[PDB]
Amino acid sequence: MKQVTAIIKPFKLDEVRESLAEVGVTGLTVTEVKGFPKVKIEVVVDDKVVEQAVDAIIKAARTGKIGDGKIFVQEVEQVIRIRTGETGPDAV
Amino acid sequence: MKQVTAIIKPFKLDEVRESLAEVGVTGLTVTEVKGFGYVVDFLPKVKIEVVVDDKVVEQAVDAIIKAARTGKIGDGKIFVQEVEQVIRIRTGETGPDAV
Amino acid sequence: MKQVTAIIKPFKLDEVRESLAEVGVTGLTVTEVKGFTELYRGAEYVVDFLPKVKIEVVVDDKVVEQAVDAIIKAARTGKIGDGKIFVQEVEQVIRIRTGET
Repeated sequence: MKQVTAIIKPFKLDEVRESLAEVGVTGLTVTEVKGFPKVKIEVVVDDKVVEQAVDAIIKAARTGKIGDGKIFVQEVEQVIRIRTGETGPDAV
Repeated sequence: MKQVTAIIKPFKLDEVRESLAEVGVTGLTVTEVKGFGYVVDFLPKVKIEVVVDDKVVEQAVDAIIKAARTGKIGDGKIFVQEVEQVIRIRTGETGPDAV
Repeated sequence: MKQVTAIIKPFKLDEVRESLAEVGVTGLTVTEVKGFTELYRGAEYVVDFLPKVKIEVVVDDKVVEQAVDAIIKAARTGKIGDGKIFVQEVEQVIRIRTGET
């Protein structure tokens, strides 16, 4: 499982979340950050969908002008859902 | 060393903190974040983050579960990632001396 | 590629950022965070938060030790609560505008 992070311009949040949702990725976390105003988006997905999710972020946030932001990919060792205690892939 | 992250409901913060502290885990970092749910959409959440030695992970995870679980949708999730190095600014202690 | 993260006292941010520029690191991401009366969604709560700032930078492996060194020297006051730095691997970095990776 992977954690996909994206730092994007605030006005793209709505489009980003819509394109993610169209490939089935929900469960986003959003934080307001300052880039030296941006929005950070974090989503922990199954390895089987990282390519689709990265591409849907690039599809929606790419305006084309300077400052569209970056995306970062990192491994996640384990994911636990609190309510049930399900672990790994079925915790997504 | 492992970073333990959890995204929990806001008002479960105090309990989680106290339950961690019972298992010896302090040094929490707290960030206010949004999650997505008339059905409300934009929701308050709180992200907690702590870096622990490898052997403490299981009981750190155990303690967060005990304190936050209600058995309803919205209780949140925990993730655990690897950290390559930890440095304590004040002294320069690295690794397990730094946790 | 490494993600360097530091959690520092809030009045040290300009100084840290100046130190980092001297070793060539400039694109910082800054988050306001808390450690252990305040208002929350309109109601007063008695709490014992301390405000901190998280700084995050993603750099080339070769640059880490000089980034780390630059933060330590600028952020230290010598007091308790100075904070901590940690390093993580980043599997892939994509620039949105272009597709550079």
